[PDB]
This record gives sequence, C-alpha cells and structure tokens, in this order.
Amino acid sequence: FEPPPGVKANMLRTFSSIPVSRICKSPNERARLYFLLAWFHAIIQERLRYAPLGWSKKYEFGESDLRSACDTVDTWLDDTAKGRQNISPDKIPWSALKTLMAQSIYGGRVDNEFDQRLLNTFLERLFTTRSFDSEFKLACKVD
Amino acid sequence: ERSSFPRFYFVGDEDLLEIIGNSKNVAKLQKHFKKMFAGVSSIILNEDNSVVLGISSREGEEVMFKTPVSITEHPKINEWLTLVEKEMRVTLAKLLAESVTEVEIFGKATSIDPNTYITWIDKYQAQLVVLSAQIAWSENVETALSSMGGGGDAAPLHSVLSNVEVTLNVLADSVLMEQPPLRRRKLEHLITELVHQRDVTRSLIKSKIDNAKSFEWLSQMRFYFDPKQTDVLQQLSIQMANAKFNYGFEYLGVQDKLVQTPLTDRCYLTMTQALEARLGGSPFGPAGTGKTESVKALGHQLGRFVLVFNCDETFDFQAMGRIFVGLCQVGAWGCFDEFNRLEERMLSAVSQQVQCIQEALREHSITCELLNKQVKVSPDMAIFITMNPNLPDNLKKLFRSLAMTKPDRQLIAQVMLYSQGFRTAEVLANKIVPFFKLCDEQLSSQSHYDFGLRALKSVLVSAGNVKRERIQKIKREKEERGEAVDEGEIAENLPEQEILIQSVCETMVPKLVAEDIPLLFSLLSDVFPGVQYHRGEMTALREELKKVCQEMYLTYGDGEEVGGMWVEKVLQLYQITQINHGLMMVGPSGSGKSMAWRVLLKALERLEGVEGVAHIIDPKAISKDHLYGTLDPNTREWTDGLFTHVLRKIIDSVRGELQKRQWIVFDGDVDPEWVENLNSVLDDNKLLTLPNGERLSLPPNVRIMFEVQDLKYATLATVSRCGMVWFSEDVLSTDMIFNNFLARLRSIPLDSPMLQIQRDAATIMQPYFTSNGLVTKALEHAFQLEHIMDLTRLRCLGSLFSMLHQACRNVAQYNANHPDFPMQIEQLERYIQRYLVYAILWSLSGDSRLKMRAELGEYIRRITTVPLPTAPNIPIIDYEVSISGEWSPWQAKVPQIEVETHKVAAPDVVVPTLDTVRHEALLYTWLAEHKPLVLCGPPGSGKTMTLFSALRALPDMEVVGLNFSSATTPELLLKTFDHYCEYRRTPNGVVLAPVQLGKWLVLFCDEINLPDMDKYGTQRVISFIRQMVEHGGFYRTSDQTWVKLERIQFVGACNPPTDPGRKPLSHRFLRHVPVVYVDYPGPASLTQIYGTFNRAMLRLIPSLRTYAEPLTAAMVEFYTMSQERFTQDTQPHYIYSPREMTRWVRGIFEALRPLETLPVEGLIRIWAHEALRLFQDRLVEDEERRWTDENIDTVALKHFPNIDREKAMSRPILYSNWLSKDYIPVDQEELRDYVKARLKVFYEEELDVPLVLFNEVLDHVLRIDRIFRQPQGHLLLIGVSGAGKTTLSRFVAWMNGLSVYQIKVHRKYTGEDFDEDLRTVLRRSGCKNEKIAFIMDESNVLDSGFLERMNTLLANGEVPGLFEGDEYATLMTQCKEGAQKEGLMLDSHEELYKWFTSQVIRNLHVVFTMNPSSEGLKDRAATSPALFNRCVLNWFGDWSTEALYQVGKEFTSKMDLEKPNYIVPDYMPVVYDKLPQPPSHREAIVN
Amino acid sequence: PAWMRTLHTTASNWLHLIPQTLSHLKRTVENIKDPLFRFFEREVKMGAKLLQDVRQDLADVVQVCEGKKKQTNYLRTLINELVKGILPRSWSHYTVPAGMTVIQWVSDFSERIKQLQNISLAAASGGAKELKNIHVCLGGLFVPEAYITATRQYVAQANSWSLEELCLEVNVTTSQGATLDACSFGVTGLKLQGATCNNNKLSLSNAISTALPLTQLRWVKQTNTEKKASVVTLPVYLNFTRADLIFTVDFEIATKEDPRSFYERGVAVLCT
Ligand SMILES: Nc1ncnc2c1ncn2[C@@H]1O[C@H](COP(=O)(O)OP(=O)(O)OP(=O)(O)O)[C@@H](O)[C@H]1O
Ligand SMILES: Nc1ncnc2c1ncn2[C@@H]1O[C@H](COP(=O)(O)OP(=O)(O)O)[C@@H](O)[C@H]1O
Ligand SMILES: Nc1ncnc2c1ncn2[C@@H]1O[C@H](COP(=O)(O)OP(=O)(O)O)[C@@H](O)[C@H]1O
Ligand SMILES: Nc1ncnc2c1ncn2[C@@H]1O[C@H](COP(=O)(O)OP(=O)(O)O)[C@@H](O)[C@H]1O
Repeated sequence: FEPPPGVKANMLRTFSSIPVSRICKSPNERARLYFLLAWFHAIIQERLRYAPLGWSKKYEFGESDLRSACDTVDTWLDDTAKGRQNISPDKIPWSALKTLMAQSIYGGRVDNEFDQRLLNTFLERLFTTRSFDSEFKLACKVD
Repeated sequence: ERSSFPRFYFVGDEDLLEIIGNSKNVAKLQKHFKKMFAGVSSIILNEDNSVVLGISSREGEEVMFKTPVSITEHPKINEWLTLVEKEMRVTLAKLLAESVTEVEIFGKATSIDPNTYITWIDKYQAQLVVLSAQIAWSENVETALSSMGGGGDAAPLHSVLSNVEVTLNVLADSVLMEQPPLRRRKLEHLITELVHQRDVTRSLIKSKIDNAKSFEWLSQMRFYFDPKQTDVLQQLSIQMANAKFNYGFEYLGVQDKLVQTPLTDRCYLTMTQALEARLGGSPFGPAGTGKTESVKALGHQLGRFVLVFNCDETFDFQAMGRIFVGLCQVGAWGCFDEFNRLEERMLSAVSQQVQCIQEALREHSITCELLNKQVKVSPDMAIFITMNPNLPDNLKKLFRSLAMTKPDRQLIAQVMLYSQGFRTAEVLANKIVPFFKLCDEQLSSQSHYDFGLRALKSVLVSAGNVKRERIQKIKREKEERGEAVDEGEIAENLPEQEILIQSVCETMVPKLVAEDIPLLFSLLSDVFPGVQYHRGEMTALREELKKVCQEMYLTYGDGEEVGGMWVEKVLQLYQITQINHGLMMVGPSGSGKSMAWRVLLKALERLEGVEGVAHIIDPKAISKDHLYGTLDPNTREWTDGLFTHVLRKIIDSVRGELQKRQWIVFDGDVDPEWVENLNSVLDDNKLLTLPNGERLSLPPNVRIMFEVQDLKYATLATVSRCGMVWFSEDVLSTDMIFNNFLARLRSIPLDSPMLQIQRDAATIMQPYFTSNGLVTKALEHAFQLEHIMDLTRLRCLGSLFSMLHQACRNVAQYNANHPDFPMQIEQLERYIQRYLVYAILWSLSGDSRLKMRAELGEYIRRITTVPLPTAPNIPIIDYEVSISGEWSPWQAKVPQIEVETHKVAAPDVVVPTLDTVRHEALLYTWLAEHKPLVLCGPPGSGKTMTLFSALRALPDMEVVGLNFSSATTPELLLKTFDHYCEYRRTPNGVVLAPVQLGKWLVLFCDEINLPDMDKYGTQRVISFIRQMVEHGGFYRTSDQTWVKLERIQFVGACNPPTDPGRKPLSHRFLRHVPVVYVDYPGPASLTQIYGTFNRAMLRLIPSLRTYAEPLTAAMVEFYTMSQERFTQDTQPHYIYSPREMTRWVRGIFEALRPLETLPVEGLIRIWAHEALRLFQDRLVEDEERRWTDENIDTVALKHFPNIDREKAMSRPILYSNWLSKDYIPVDQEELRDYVKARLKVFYEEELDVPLVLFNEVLDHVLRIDRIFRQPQGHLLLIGVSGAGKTTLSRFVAWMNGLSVYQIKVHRKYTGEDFDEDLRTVLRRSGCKNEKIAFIMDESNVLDSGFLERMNTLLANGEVPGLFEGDEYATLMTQCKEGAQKEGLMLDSHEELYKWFTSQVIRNLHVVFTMNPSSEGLKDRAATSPALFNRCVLNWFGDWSTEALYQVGKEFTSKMDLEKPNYIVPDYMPVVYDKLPQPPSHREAIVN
Repeated sequence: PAWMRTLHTTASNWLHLIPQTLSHLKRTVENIKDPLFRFFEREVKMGAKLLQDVRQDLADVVQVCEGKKKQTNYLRTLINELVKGILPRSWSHYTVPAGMTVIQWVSDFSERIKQLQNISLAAASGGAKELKNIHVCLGGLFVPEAYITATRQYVAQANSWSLEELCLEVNVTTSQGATLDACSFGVTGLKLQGATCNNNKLSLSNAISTALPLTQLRWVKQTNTEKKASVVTLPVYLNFTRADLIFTVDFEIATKEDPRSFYERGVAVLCT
C-alpha cells in the first residue's frame, strides 16, 4: 500500500486524519490556519519525490511533524485568543508559527543550511497576514 | 525500601547494601553522595558526626544549611537523607533570593564598585551568581518592555544595555589581575553569561520590540523570580517560548559554562519545545559539535544534573538498567552519547526500555514497569539521545530531532577570549578558528593529532594564562624599576597576537612531527602575518641540562648542533610539565623518551633544590586488579593497588615526600581498560576514585607521565585529558648513540686495568664510529637488506655494543692469562679492528639468511679499509678473529668426534659443526653480559638443543624450560619464580634470587612469540619480560612493592614471525634482545654430522663398516632434492628438516640393532624403506611419488653402483616384525595371509565389518604399526572419509594391545567435557601403565582451544592445566600407587610428576584423522604447530583403481555374473591397469 | 568459466584505457613557500599512488585470469566486487557519487589522471608562476575545497593580507574573452542548474543545466558593505547527488526577478 501521489490527495489525507472538532474551534481563523498548514505540509512532502532538486536529501517529513505543527498552532492560537469568537488576522502570532516551524518542527531534520533557507522561504511566503486576503496566491504561474 | 526517598534509588545494589550496613558510619556514605548528587562530593558535619551542617563540592566550594539536619533525631537512613535534600533545596532558594536582592542593588546603576561586586561574587556560588545575573537581567528587560507598552515612547532599555556594558567592562578589568582559581571560574562564567545578555539585548534593540508579549522576546530564555510564592522551590520559574520549567534547585557545584551561540539557542528552543510537548529530543550530528554539552548546559541552567552514558561497544545493561530506573525515580535528566555505537541487541533492548518510559511520560501529561518493578517517573523526567550519522523505528515517533551540523567555533573563540581578558577578541577569534581549520586540513594526518573544538578551548585557556603571567612579570619588573603601576596601562601596551601565537607554539609544536613544523610556521605567517614568536630559552635550565647530560654520558646541544633537537624536546617536556599535571610522551622506540624525562628530573633537582623520586610502573605487566586495588567479594577487605599504594605513601608525607617532586612514569603501552580509572585523575579534579569509594587527593608535586611508543589504541578522552610531546625517531641520531656507547665504555668498567683496556679500545674504534663512518654506512646498508625479524636501529647497535664489551673482556682475559707479556698496542689495534668487523657482520646480519650475510660481507669488504681475508669465495663470517688479532677459519675450531653406538640420534648428543660452533660463540658472548636473546629459526634446525648444549656447557647457570602457549599469562612466570626462587629482605629492598646460591637461573621459553596478543596489540608475558629486563626488577602483586631481580636472566627461542600461528614481537621488546637466526644445517654440516652418526651406528656390524661414508653421502644427497622439490608452497605439510634426517638414522639403527650380520643389499633395502617411510608418505599426487621412487633409484645406484638392483630394491619394500622375531623384510603374500588371519580373529572378537585386503591396506597397516611401536607415537591420518583411516587405526591398536579411545562429541560437548575426557585418558595411561590409542577426528573438534590443549600435550607429553587442586592431589595419589606397584619409591611431587610424564610419553598414543583439505591443512598447521612439528602424517588419499577393482571382485563374489554367452569385443574400454587379457563377464562387470 | 573470460576481457580493456604513470612534482624551497605548489604536489602524490595501486590490482587480476596467480583474500574480494559491478572499497579513496558503477568510476579516474598529468607537465615546464595560471576543473580534483583554500592562501601571501579578511568573487566569462588578473584563478567544469549566466547575471530558465564556460575565482579585501538585494548565494555541490558542499558563490540576478524564486527552484552550481 502506497500513498497516492498528488497535492490534492495529500491534502485530502491530511484533512481526513485531523479530527473534525479540532479544526472547528472557537476562533474561526483556526480553520484557515489549518488549511495553510495542510497546504504547506503537502508542498513540503511532495518536493521529496524530486530528491536532488526539491531538497538535498530524502528527509523524513512524516505525519509526526504535522501533528506537532498542528499542536503548536492550537497552543499559540489559544494563548493569543483567550476564548474569543473572532481574532483579527494581524493579531495572529505569525512570527511564533514561522519560527517554531523553521527551528523546532520541520527544522530538526534539516541539516544543510540551504534546505533551511528554502524552508524559511516557504514559511515566510505562506504564513503571513497577507494570506488572509481573498487575493492570496498559494502558488504562482503554475501554467 | 527504595520506594520511599526515590533519590537514592539512583545507586545500585552494592551501594544500597553498603549504606544499609554502614548507616551509622556516615563518614562512609560520601561515596553514595558522590554518585547521586551533581557536584556534592561530601557533606559537611561537626566533630560529633551527628548533625549535617552543609554540603561541599569537589572543587571546595561549600554550602552551609540555614537549619542543619541532625541525624540523631532521624536515625533512619532515608528520613535524614530526605531531610538533607529538602534542606539543600531550601538553602539554595534562600541564597538565590539574597543574591537576587544584592544584584538588584547592583543593577540599575551607572557605575559599580569592583570591591563590593567581587565580594558579592565570593559570597555565593558560581551557580548562584549566574542565576542572580540572569534573573536581574530578565526582570530589567521585562520592566523596560512593559514601559515600552505605550509604543512610540522613549526607550530606557538603552539604559539596560548600558548597564550590561559597564558591568562587562568591570569584569574585563577584574580578570586581568591575579585571582583565586575558584573566583576565576566564577568570573569566567559570569562574563560568558553577560556577553550573551549583551548580544541578545542588542538584538532586541535592533528589532525595536515594544511589547513584552512579542515573540522575539518570548523566544529568549526568561527567568522569573517570585519571592511572594510560599514554596521556595517554585519561587524561580524558567520560561522560554511557550514552555515553562520550574527550577530544580539542585546543587550542581561548579560546571564548565557553555557559550550560547545561535546554534546553542536553537538547541535550547528545540529541546524545550520537545519537553513541553512531553517527548525527548535527539540532537543528531557528527562528533565534537556540542551534542552532549548542550544537553548538559540545558540541564544545569534548569538546575538538573545529567548522567551522560558512554555508549561504547563494551556497554553494561544491568548497571545501566539500575542507573536509568534511578534517573526515572529521581526525575533528573539522562543523556545517551553516541547511541548508534551499541550492539544491535543492546540497541533494541535499550530502545524498548526508553520507549516504555517515554510512553509512560506522555501518559503522565504514575508508574511504569521497569526491571520487573514499579517505578514512579517524575513529570520533570527527560531523555536525550545523541546520535552520529538513524533513530530506532520504535522511537522515531516519540523523539524530536535536531541537527548539530556545525558549532559556532568563531563565536565560541570570541567569547572565551573576551572572558580571559583579551582585548580585540573578535580579530583573534576570526584569526584562530580558520587557523585550526587549516591545521586540520592541510597538515598531514597523524594518529596523535587533534584539532577539534576541545583543542581550541585548551589553546585559548593556555593563552589566557600566558597573558596573565606576562602581566605579572611586567608588574614585578615595574615594581623593581620605578613604582608607577597601572594594570590598564600594562594591558593596553601588551601585544596580543604574539601571546596567542606563543600559546599555540607551546601547546601544538610539541605534538608535531619533524616535517609538519615548517608547514605550521607557514600557516601562522599566513593567518597572523608580520608577527612572530621566538621562545626565550631557559638559560638557567640549559646549564643544568648540560651538567646532567655530562654526568650521565649523554650528548647535549643547542639548536642546530648535534643533539639540539633532543634538548629542545626536553625543554618542551618541561613546559608541558609546568602547565599540566599528567603527561604522555609519544615516540617510536629509540627516541630518548626515558632519558629525556630522567635527565629533566635530575636537572630540576639540581636547579630548584627539590630532589625528585621516580616510580616507574608497568601497567600491562601487572594485573589491573592488583594495580588499582582489590576489594574482596565476601570479606569486603580493601588492599591498595600499587599505584594507589604509592599515591597513599606520597600523600602520607612520612619522610617529606610532599616537599619532593615525584614522577610516576607509566612506562608501557596504554589501552582503554585501566586508564579509564585514571581518567578521573588526569582531569582538573585530580583525584583517584577507587572501587571502594575512597579517594586520595593528588598532590601538586606528583606528575603522572605515560611514556608510550604509539597512540593507535588509546581513546580520544585520554588523549585530550593530558599533554603530549612527540619524540620523532630523528630526535637522537646515530651519532648520539655512538657517543653514549663510547663514553659509557670509557667511564664505567665492565666488571682499573680493564678500564684502561676499554679506553684504548674506544680510542681504536673512534675513527670507525664517527659520522658517515664504517658503522653508519653499514647500518644504512643493513637496513636495505631483509631480516627474519623487524629491524630496529637500537637492536643492532645494542648487539654491536654487547659484542664489543665481550671483545674487551676477551682482551682482559688474554692479559690476565699472559702476565709476562701484556698485549701490545699494535696487536690490540689489529684484534680490535678485526673483531669490530666480525661484530658488524654478526650483529647487523645476525638475523638473516646466508645470502644476505654474504651480500653484507661483500659490501663491507668494498667500503672498509681494514685488512680482510683473501679467501676467493669463503665469506668472512666463516672466519673468526683469533685472540692474536688474525683471521682464522672457523673450520679449524670444529673437531671430529666419534659418537657411541648406543647414543645415535639420542636427544642429548650434539655433534659440533660450523653453525654449532659459531652459535656457541654468540651465545657465550650474549650470556656473559646476561642480555636476553631470542633464537629465531625454522622448526627443527636444533634451536632448542643448541641452546641447551651451550647452557649445560656453562657450569654456573641453571636452566628452567617454560613451554609458552597461546594462552600464556605472566602467572606462569610467577609460579616458576616461587618454585625455584625465594624473596629475601635486604636494606636496598626485597630481592628475588634463586634458592640455590651462586646460580644464574635461566628461563628458557620454548616459543617466545607464541603467546597471543590482546585486542590492543599487547602480549602480557612479552610486556612482563620487557619490564624485568629493562627495569631490573618487577612488582610483587601480593604486597605491591618493588622486587629486584638478582641472578635471574631470560633466554628465548621462536619460529619465524612469518610462520602462521606466531605474532611479531613488539619493537620495544626487540630493542633489548638480540636475535640470532639458526638456519637449517648446510650440505657440509649434515654430511659431517650424519657421517658421525653412521660411523657410530655401523659399529654393530663390522663387515659393512666401510660403507658408512657412501651411505651418509647418499642420505644427504637424496634429502637435498627432497627438500628442493616439495617446497612448502605446493602443500603446507611439505616441510623438510634435519629432524627427518635424524629420524632416518634412528630408524636404520633400530632396524640394524637386533640383526647380527647383514650384506650391503640388506642395508640399501633398509635405507630405501626408511626413505619411503619418511619422504614419500607425505606426498599427495601420484606423479610426486613416482618422482620419489625414480630419484631414490638414481641415488642408490649413484652411491652404491656395485650392487644388484633386483634384490636390494625389489619393488614390494615391506618390513614387519609380526611373522619373524626381528624387523626383517616381509613378503607381501605371507604378510597378506597373516593379516587376513588376524582380521578373521578381529571379526570374531571385535566389530564384524568386512575389510578386503588390497596392498594399500597392507602398506598403511604396517606404517601405523611402526608408528605405534615407536615411543610417543602420534599420527596425523589424512584422507577422504571412508578410506579406512579409523578402521585401520583400530585394527592396529587391537593387534598391538592398545585400547582404542574416542570421545563421544555432541553439540553440547563443551571444552570442560573435553578436558574431563583428556584427564580420564591421562589417568588411564600413566597411572595404569596401559597404552592408549587416542582417536581424534576434526569432526570431534568444535573449537581451536581443543587444538591448543592437544598441541601442549603433543609438545610436552603432558598439560599442567588439566590437573590442579584436588584433581592434582588425586593424580599424585594414583601415580604414587603406580610407582609402588611397579617397584619405584618416590615421595616428592616433582619426581612422581616426571615419572607420570615418562609413563604418558611412553604409553599414550594420539592419532588425528582428517579430510584432505589443502586450505584446511594450512589452517590447522597455522593453529597448532605440534600436528606438523613432530607428528608423522600419512596420505591415505582415495582408493586407487586397483583397490576399486579388488573391492568390486571380492564384494560381488556371492552373485553369479558368469555368462558363457559373453563375447570379447574388438575394443575393450579398460580402466583397470592389471585387467586380464581375456576379460571374463565378472571381470568386465567389476571393470 | 565464461565469467572469468569476460572479466579478463574487461580488465584488459580497462588496463589499456587507464593511463600508465604519473610524475611527482620537484621539491624546491621557493616552491615549498608557494601554497598552490603544496596542494598540487599533495594531489599528484595521492593520484599517482592510487593509480599505481589500481594498475597493480588490475595486473594481478589479469595474472589470476591467466591462472599464473592464485586468489588471495584481497584479490578474491576485489574479483567479487568487479563481477557484481560494485565499486571496490580499496579503490574509492576520494568522494564518489553513491550510485556510480565501476565503469563510470574508471572513466572518471582516467579523466582525473589525465588532468593530473597535464598539471604535472605544466609545473615541470615552468614553475609556481605558471602553476597559478592553470585552468583546473573542480570536479576532477580529489579535494576541490582544498584547491579553494590553496588559492585563498596564495592571494593572502601575494598581497601580504591575512586570511580571515579575504572574500570570494566569481566572474563567469568565456574562455577566450577572459582576463587573468593577479588574484584570478581559472576553473572549468562548473555547470549551473536552473539558470543561465550571461554577463555574470543570472536568469531563471527552463533548461535543466547550463554549462559555465570559465569560472574565475578572485579574492578581494572585505568591503564591509551589505550585499545588494539582487545578490543570491548559490551552493556549489561536487556531484549531482548534492551531498558535498564545496563553497558558496554570489551572483547578481537580473531585473524583475525574485531571489526567493531562485531559492524555490533549487538553483545550484555543480562541479560535475
Ligand atoms: N641525549 C642522548 N645522547 C646520546 N644517547 C642518548 C641520549 N638520550 C638517550 N640516549 C641513548 O639512546 C637510547 C634511548 O634510551 P631510552 O630508554 O630513553 O629510549 P626510548 O626511545 O625512550 O625507549 P622506549 O621507547 O623503549 O622506552 C639509550 O641507549 C640511551 O642511552
Ligand atoms: N557553545 C558550545 N557548543 C558546542 N560545543 C561547545 C560549546 N562550548 C564549549 N564547547 C566544547 O565542545 C566540546 C565537545 O563537545 P561534545 O559534547 O564532546 O560534542 P559531542 O556531543 O559531539 O561529543 C566540549 O569539550 C565543550 O567544552
Ligand atoms: N647441528 C645439529 N646437531 C645435532 N642435531 C641436530 C642438528 N641440526 C638438526 N638437528 C636435529 O634437530 C632436532 C632438534 O630440533 P628441535 O630442538 O626440536 O627444534 P625446535 O625446538 O625449533 O622445534 C634434533 O632431533 C636433531 O637430531
Ligand atoms: N580395506 C577395506 N575394505 C573394505 N572396506 C573398508 C576398508 N577400509 C575401510 N572400509 C570401510 O570403511 C568404513 C569405515 O570408514 P572409516 O575408516 O571410519 O572412515 P575414515 O577413514 O574417514 O575414518 C567401514 O564400514 C568399512 O566397511
């Protein structure tokens, strides 16, 4: 049994794995943050298939790292928004998520400095207050 | 019991039992506190030893409890231990609060008083001052950011940065002047922390953080202090990111503070995220990147101690299990170092254990099953697993990873430099770090080199000490000249690149080889351009070195003159001694290390007025348990080890030895088994931790030095813990050795008239010993040749010096024997020149074959000017130098003796020949000086018997043989010493001498190189022999005292190292022992010797006496091509030695002994029969056997032409004593009929299995009977299975009365079972006088140890290992009964044991059966030489065509394949050689 | 057995293909003072020693093939490796891509030995001054970072500067239209993947790899000025496996480009 290749399949698998209640929590933007996290994880895990090009070596960006990232997002959203129905996009602790997902999670396995630079590039492209606009591009010039 | 107070659960079972028994002996519990606490090495009590006043560290810093705990009120061990722990926690918390108040007073100040500040530092511990600084800085930054909450406001956080800056400046001013070492460490730690705080505050200013909740501040590690909190332990809260840790408040003592580079902060963030998420972290990465130190520093910063397990290949589990469940119960952290190095099964076991514990820990977010026990795991438990590249599959989902790819060595260097007080630290760091990168890469790789991070830290600490010492020196100079003193003024005008280069040269130049020094200088000029360092030579010490060198007959120089390199090496050793307490000189044997440190000790004694005493201890020679001390398993009594004993003696200061300078020199190889105990002494801690728990503080004047030749097998830990000086072989040149030899000759007399003789001889030899002289050129040439053993310059030079000493003794004896005419100067010069040339030939080429001896002879003839013999072809080695200074041939010295008839081929008799007399002379020379020597030569060749002949020729030297085995250990030497010698007490000391007065005991070692070497390339007996040879004494492990050897000398013999089963000797041992190569006797020597035997043999029958000369000539002649053709290359058993020739003559004499008269044809028939039984049974191929037959025909005709071939050499050469009374020739038919009748009897009595009799069976049964009849009959039966080996062996044994014994070997047949069977056979053999045929097959052998025991039995006729204790006593009783029944009255154990050995060697008979595996044959010959040394072997092979035909007819005779209708075909496919011309049907079927 | 015959054939072909011998460099005090000479001497010594070992091993294999030589343990293991197509461990002393087979290893070894022979011939013809002006492939050398360090040390010695204050600048130009300054070293064989280098200016391209004509390494004093936002740091890997990091170059991307795009598309320079 193998995981079906594909960003669509990867995101569907991630959404199936995450419990339904955990994503639907008090801040409505938590669902958006989880979607960004799932998309980022799909982008990271897919680039492995192109091992010389997408990365420097076949890292183990498994499900455990995704679980830890989800845990961090929940912890920091609860800390920032203490039982609030709505939270502004700017007040979201973007720096905390970026730093923790560049150093702790997804950054533990990264030994080459250039892989760390590429990870920082994805993190600073995706996780930002700008993403909460309807005009945001998850990818550019795909075709 | 351990469930209550789980902190002492950390220690093991032994500590638990001891603390239970010795509860009232609180002075003995300090071992447990050393084990379980972090830095607490002892607890401070009063004179009553009943109340715990406080706790103390191993450094000396102590903590006094606010409310002391009285042990009397709580007699129970656990209750008062818990009280002590709670008390230390509370006291640390209260001291923390006090110091936080103090630093808050210090904080918020434009300027700070150095005196009050240093007082605050001295009041509290290093731990407390670092925590106080951290708390004050965190509170100040929090206050500033809270004031920043308005946003767009003025920033007083600049004031925070300015405060940190001004206190950093006062710290930098503090460390420049001299400080107490503990305060120095406190300052270093505080400066490290404040450098980190300044950098992070600068980053916060750069980012313009204005909110206390901003993540850029939250990611920095924050300390929060809450005095209002009731619990003191919960007062201090440490928070970084979203994680929160409550401070451990455990006493860590003093620890190496870790600089927080960006990588280290990343590590902290990752691990605190992992712990907050309740799962451990795994900082994988290459070695030497701070993987372990980072975890340790994280634990220390949180107040937790870490137990760093070392995961080597030799790793324990039960100790690990107990210690690790102890960590679980305590709550303290545990780190695994190089976790991948574990064995896969240990890897899986430890992975399962940590998996269970981690699962329990996540369940906690509580007890778990550990060692079949319930273990309460504290929530604060953490586990880290450093790995070197992955994590086990069962753990990959429970441990976060982190990459330690590269530490920030640049910032580490900068921060340490700034800590030591260096100005311009950044430039120096950016210069030094690439410099060690270049040293690691560009410099040639060597074993002892080390350019890691630790080396950089050591270099920087040493540079700091050097700058401090220069500051102190300039201060004293300004005190002498003028009075203006200003530390800042001196520091500002003090060069700093020069200081760092000086430290680099003082620490790294010593360990460089001669080639790498110009490269290092070029690297320094590349990185630190324009600046240079020139060492200021200690002109005070140089004069003392010159005086001591002149005293000891050495060579001294300065720089480029002769011996300058050695003097520089001694000075570098002096500097390393000055800056280190434990040293290790590395250099090839023959580099002057011993003399270097000895001369340095003498010079320091004569300079500083402090006399020095050296304790030279061999570590490998003595057992580790005796070296460090033994603790009885049952009586629990401690006996101090020799190193422990000498440390105790020095500490005791009984006769003022603390005033003296003691240098315990660990002369010998080092391996990580005993030295791991010494790893606790070579550190800055400097204390010995014995297994009993007691420690002895290392005095400052005691220096532990390891004079080891190479560092291929020492671990990196010991390499880093002590200084290193490299003594290249180029240090002392040949000129220095020559000068030392000549000076020692001129000064000390050899035993004055003979001193004058020595002086005159040295004057004569002086032109030849000069640089580029005859000796030097020959030594250069002799290195070009090939030798039986590895060549060492000191070995050849020592042999030459010893032979020159014998020359001087010869001249002294000559003058003593000619009082009327003392030998004149002219004859002295002639004799000394010729004896010199003789000595070069027999010393430089004394361990080589005749071809290279001749080559060296021709070369020296070309290059010398000394007159030499004009022999057209005879090499000068064949000529001696007579006491008259003339060249006389050795052949004149060779006599012509006639052996008795009854002594032919006897073990004792030795006919002197050319090689015999030459080796007699060399043995005489090397035994006169009591210099141990080794005879190296092929199996046989008379190495053993030549040695015994020379020794028994000398009257006053007794001899004791010791058959060294592959498992020989020095306890054999101890047993021999207590057997033949007795310890006696004398004023100099206890001396070991033989119980017999006026006798020089010699310990002949049968196979000196045979003992196996350990995994670290060490043979224990070799090291012990080296020790007694070189130190002139040894160590009695009974009381650990210097025992001096007197009237004791050693002699060895060995097979060539190239022969498999032999291990090459260590160059340190070979340097002492000259090696003589005893080769196979030549054609002339064999001719003469066996002509002597034959002339002795043929005296029985006078009518045939005139044929002795042609018989011996043919005997040697055939043997010549027999050795020349079947070389060892074709088959591993194709060896030929004069042992075979001796067996030839023995067999011929045995055949001729009973017979009264016998013609020439009978003699040739006997001679051919023995030749076929010795040189033709070993062959494999048929064509080789045909070759042997044809050449024996040719030889017999060549040397006996006037004889009939048909009668003397009739093809069925068969000899047997079964029919007639004598061993006369037997016809094949009569023998066949007799053996057929005997086989019928065998069927009737023993097992009935048909055995057809083809003539090969006749031959094999006769050979087997002949070997069993001869005493010590041992057979190596080889042939394809089922060829009749075992069956014929049993048949012969039954016929001759020997009982067949075979060992029932199964899968569970262990070595003990085989030993028991061998003991049973030995009892059945000698104690019963019943001959045993011992059946052995390689299938019955399951281990090489079986071959080792059998080898011992075959070579000695008995194995002492089998019988011991009650078994030996029962053997003694049985042999006493046997002697009583036979009629011999013996009482002592030795005579009865010798009689038992004689009974076994005359009765017991071992036969070995195997399959013809050529590679297998080589392997078995390699494993056990005894199966190939003396055991005779037969080549059964497979059945020939004739045997197959005969089996076919005889077995298929009952059936009737007689078909008259058969017609002969025109073409018959014949495969049987003797098929009848008309084939019958049955014949055709069998064909 | 047919495997023995085919191993004989391939061993003969390899022995013809691999060059014969390599000449060591002549030691001189002025040459010893030169660091480039030390590095090239070390390289030539290592290469000649390894070539001699490989030629001797193949000759012993051929002798076994004729039957005149028996298979010892080392020879048996080497024969097994050759038959299985796996690289012998004894031969592999320098860094090699993980998947490279024996035949490719022999071809690369032949090219490396030819480069070393050319270097030795040029060194013997002239001296250290000529040795500085030799275009050497980084991939061909055994330790190319040692060559970078050697050039750095050479410039530091020539201009009497300290090492820690020297920085690297890369000028990719055509081999014909190239200027060899005092601090400039010629390097060939670098292949840029993911971009095209024209006028020392990078641009994203869909070509898989662009061969750089000639890369010049210049060491200059640290300007202590921040790099422009258009400067991108490209890793230089030894082989396509991207397991070895030799050094990092700095290039100026063209206009209207985004350095984050260079990071995402995995642009890197490869020695081979
Ligand atoms: N300075 C010197 N000048 C002349 N001869 C010297 C000098 N130093 C040592 N020797 C001689 O050279 C030999 C070296 O002796 P030493 O025991 O010091 O050697 P070593 O290399 O340290 O030995 P090992 O490695 O076996 O312990 C001895 O014969 C000694 O007499
Ligand atoms: N900030 C730091 N980071 C890494 N190593 C450091 C640091 N400060 C000092 N060191 C030194 O690094 C040396 C090696 O660390 P070690 O734990 O042996 O690494 P490894 O885990 O690879 O064995 C230690 O002796 C230590 O003194
Ligand atoms: N020159 C010789 N004189 C006397 N016997 C000799 C001589 N050369 C060889 N031998 C024979 O060699 C045998 C002794 O060899 P041995 O001491 O067993 O050698 P090793 O001890 O090396 O095995 C004796 O049986 C003896 O007959
Ligand atoms: N001369 C012979 N004629 C017939 N059978 C024989 C003869 N010698 C041996 N055998 C057979 O070989 C068997 C025993 O083989 P054995 O000698 O034990 O093998 P190995 O020689 O390996 O010890 C017996 O069963 C016997 O029948």
